[PDB]
Amino acid sequence: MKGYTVPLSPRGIANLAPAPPWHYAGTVVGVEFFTDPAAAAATLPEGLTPDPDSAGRGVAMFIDWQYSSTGLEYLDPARSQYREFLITLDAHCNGAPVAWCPYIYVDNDAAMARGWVQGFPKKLGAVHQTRAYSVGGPGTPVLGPGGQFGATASSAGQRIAEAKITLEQPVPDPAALMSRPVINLRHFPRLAAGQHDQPAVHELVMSVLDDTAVSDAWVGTADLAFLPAHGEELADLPVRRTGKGFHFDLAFTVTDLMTLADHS
Amino acid sequence: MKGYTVPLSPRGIANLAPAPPWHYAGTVVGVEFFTDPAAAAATLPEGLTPDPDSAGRGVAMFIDWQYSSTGLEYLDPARSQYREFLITLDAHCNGAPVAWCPYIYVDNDAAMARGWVQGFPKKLGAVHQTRAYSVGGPGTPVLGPGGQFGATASSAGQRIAEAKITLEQPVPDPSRPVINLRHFPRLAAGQHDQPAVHELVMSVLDDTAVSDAWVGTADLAFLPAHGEELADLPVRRTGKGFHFDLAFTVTDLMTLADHS
Amino acid sequence: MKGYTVPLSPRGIANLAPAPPWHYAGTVVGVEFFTDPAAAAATLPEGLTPDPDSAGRGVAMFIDWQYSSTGLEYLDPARSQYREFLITLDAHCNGAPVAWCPYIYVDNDAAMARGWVQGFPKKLGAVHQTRAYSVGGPGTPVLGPGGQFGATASSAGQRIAEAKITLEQPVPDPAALMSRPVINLRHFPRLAAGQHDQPAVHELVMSVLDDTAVSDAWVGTADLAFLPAHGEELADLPVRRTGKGFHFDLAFTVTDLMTLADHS
Amino acid sequence: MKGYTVPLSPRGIANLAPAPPWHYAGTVVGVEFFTDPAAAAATLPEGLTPDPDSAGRGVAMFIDWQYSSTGLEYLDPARSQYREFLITLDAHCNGAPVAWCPYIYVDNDAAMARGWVQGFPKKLGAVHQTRAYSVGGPGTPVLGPGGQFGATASSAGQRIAEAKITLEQPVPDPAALMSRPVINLRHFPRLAAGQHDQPAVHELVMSVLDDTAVSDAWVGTADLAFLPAHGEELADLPVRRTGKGFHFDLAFTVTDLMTLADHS
Ligand SMILES: *[C@H](/C=C/C=C/c1ccc([N+](=O)[O-])cc1)C(=O)O
Ligand SMILES: *[C@H](/C=C/C=C/c1ccc([N+](=O)[O-])cc1)C(=O)O
Ligand SMILES: *[C@H](/C=C/C=C/c1ccc([N+](=O)[O-])cc1)C(=O)O
Ligand SMILES: *[C@H](/C=C/C=C/c1ccc([N+](=O)[O-])cc1)C(=O)O
Ligand SMILES: [K+]
Ligand SMILES: [K+]
Ligand SMILES: [K+]
Ligand SMILES: [K+]
Repeated sequence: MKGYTVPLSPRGIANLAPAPPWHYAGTVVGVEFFTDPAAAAATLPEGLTPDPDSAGRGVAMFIDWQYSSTGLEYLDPARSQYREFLITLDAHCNGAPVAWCPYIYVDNDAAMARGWVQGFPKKLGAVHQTRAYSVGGPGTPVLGPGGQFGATASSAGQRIAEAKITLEQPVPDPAALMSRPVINLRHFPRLAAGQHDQPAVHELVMSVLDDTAVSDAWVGTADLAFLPAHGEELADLPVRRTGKGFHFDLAFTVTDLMTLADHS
Repeated sequence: MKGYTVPLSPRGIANLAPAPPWHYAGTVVGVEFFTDPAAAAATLPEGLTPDPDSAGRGVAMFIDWQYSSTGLEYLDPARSQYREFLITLDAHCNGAPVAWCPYIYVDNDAAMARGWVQGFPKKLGAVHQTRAYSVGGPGTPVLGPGGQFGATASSAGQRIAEAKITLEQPVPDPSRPVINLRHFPRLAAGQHDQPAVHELVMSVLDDTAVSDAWVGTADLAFLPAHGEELADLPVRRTGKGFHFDLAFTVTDLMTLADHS
Repeated sequence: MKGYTVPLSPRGIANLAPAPPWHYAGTVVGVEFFTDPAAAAATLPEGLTPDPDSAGRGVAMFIDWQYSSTGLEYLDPARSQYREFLITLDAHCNGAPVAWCPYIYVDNDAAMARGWVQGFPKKLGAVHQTRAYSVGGPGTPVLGPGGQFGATASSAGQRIAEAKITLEQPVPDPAALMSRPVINLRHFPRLAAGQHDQPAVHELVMSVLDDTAVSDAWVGTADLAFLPAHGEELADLPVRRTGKGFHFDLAFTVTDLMTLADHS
Repeated sequence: MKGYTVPLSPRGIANLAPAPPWHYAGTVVGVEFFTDPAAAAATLPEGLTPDPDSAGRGVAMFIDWQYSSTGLEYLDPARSQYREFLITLDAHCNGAPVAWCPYIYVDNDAAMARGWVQGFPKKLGAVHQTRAYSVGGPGTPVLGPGGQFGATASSAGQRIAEAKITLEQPVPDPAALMSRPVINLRHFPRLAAGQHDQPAVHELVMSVLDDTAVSDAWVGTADLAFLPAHGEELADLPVRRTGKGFHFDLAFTVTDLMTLADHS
């Protein structure tokens, strides 16, 4: 049998995701927000410490992704396109600023599988963001000063996040938006009786992104709210204040992943 | 009892679609195709006749739409964004070349309702098209020569159309009006064959704009499916593939013939 | 061209719904509720009167439907099965008790089309109800005393209703559950400039059901809440108090519809 | 951090699936089928061998599931109800008859996660089956002689299986329907460079079902077809002949899993 993820199969096609490289091109609506430092700290895994300078700061990102591998998979958009909502929280790893990801939602099963392999704790959700069309007109915002963009995320039919940004000026240092590495947790439990508290995989990891590119980056103001929902804990990170709003394209390739600590 | 479409309500908010103006901005992946003239003619309503020059020609379009009205509704993409697959067939209306729309599919209930009001016979479906990102890289095609775009449409979990285009040249000067049929039946016993609304209409588009248009080669197939008839217009050969942005506003509709 | 609803076609197959008869078999989770009489009155169309005895009373129903016509269409569950959430409000039509339906949600486009033809103002939604399995065990409630059933409805990814019932005893008079006729409003607007306020169809109608049958009818206690949501007005009929909860099978055939008053 | 599957969280609620017990109640439309012995053998993992008596035989199952755990989770059908399509293939393990599961599809993210933990190689799909209603009438088949039931499965908008059964008589020995234990493969790859062919988890497992129960079991005739689809390999198991069709309720609890061989 062949394949990278399940299902393994005779021809290695049925698997949810093939082996890397995984290529990504996306458009991001992002919102800087600030929650209670203690609430953010409660989500951190062992190995990460509160950020001494910006504890409580986080970033909420709504992304329209397009994925591809080595065979022009982006020509099959029914499988390759997906929409994603995640938050990261400022933290430190041994004195270095990092971005811990506690929650993330996608509308695609292949994306969910790729995320689990990376340690992104992906669940299914419905994610939407306003789109900018270059033809212009009253059906689209301008990708420039004054342009307004909305974004929402739902899980199991429940709205969990709603955001709006208003662009003001270009980002001076676009590459700096990706300065903090994302930290994740690869986790796969055991089902054998007596071992439900002894996961087979449980390791802190740092996301490794090849050939990262950011373009058409804009910054402005933002409004954001997290909403309580049954079976979710996002709203346990209350939005006390919103920072800047961001809009940019993002691209990278995934071929690697750094294990920081293997907790068995 | 305020509102434009149902549900009517005390505040006029719950309705699937409010009154026009309806604004649209979209990106189109399309394929010119040719089917059997007799098959195309079989779909034509009363009032339309076969095209004496291009009978059998049609256009398949996959569109990523964004809608808005008078209140920045595009800030609510969960309701305002939708994806659409339709075909048009060359025909004549009183000697004038037109484009008849027999089938169209969308993934949004508000778009379905707006379409019914326009005479677009919209059903629900799953529609996807490759997207071009300006950042570039291996996760996206590049708009321009050699850029490849795929598109698909499904209905009730059944794939009904698959397409791919390869762009070759830009179009410097970016023509048939779309003809639709407003149709709303009666349920009163004895009147199931006497629709309350049954009228040929011409789509009216305000402030139409097309940008960044490209043409190239194309592959297209319609697939047989239960409860669908699209594949009864088999693709005997393809013409040009094309890619462009499209914008217009809807405020009006032209009644051509009332068959009720 | 052939067909009943659009699209009309050479074979009359592609249409969203064929001509009647339309057959229905369903399982209902229902909740009697009481809202503000003035709020219920605000939703009533011209021609209906507030109920002089039970103004403000309504019924919320979550239904798992199976539809069929003359050709065993229920063998195609991808098209024929759908789930439905609606409310009715007590009202009077010329001194006779009736049930006005202001809002209804389904997860199926064919059902939406059939609804519009009937005057049910259907929109898309996600509807779910707990199901009872004869095999029993910890994965199912019992269809009998003590059985608990939950139900929810969402629209555009927003939760608009959450309900729970606990069964106590059989319904004393099952047939009486369908005593109030449902009143609807067939409505189809015009798009020609200058006529956006002059609908082509605008007529009050009474639902006509053939061969109505109820079975396995139970009654008990109930909890219900409507939730505010963007683009919805259901929560403007707040649940001030809940009445009885109901669980029953329902079946009927649709071949007819009674026009009460034509207004445009 | 609390939780069984990802996401781990402060309160242990956001996780896709909590720790077992997992309770299941479902209604199965099943079809016995026969494919090419060599095609079935091509899907078998190491440790399984062709069945010396019935190589090529399989069972296609369409199931309407309801899940619960220790807190009446079936009162939240938006999360707890899901629909499932799978096939099993007759095989042998060390001379014992077993049922290997190469492919399986569900319409719920929690179900997909639970399956991965069990070694069920679940992907997202759309699955439907005709339902029998006690009220009867033209909208439902009879759960008895002559009752006809349809079932379908799609993946990424592509139909991959269509089936129909006609019931004839009760199953003589209902408990015998679950005689072959199911064999699965727990599999979780590595993303670290150089280790994309060295999965972290890769083990043959046998499904352990507690308190298995079958009821309302019927048998009859069947028709079945697998359809080719991009990104799938189900149709590489062509249906040369269909055997009997089955309709029954099924219930069990999952608390355990038996590791047969660790191939990591
Ligand atoms: C699943 C998700 C891939 C991860 C996407 C992602 C989001 C945000 C950052 N970031 O650094 O802000 C990085 C990666 C998949 O389908 O791979
Ligand atoms: C429903 C759809 C209305 C607009 C669709 C459309 C498609 C193609 C052309 N065309 O000129 O080729 C024009 C209009 C809605 O949501 O309004
Ligand atoms: C659309 C809806 C059909 C109507 C269902 C219905 C609900 C409730 C009652 N009632 O008397 O309480 C009657 C009928 C369709 O798909 O037809
Ligand atoms: C995922 C799936 C659970 C497994 C279901 C299943 C199907 C068939 C048999 N069988 O023995 O034929 C056993 C179990 C989940 O959501 O757990
Ligand atoms: K604009
Ligand atoms: K490229
Ligand atoms: K029970
Ligand atoms: K029957």
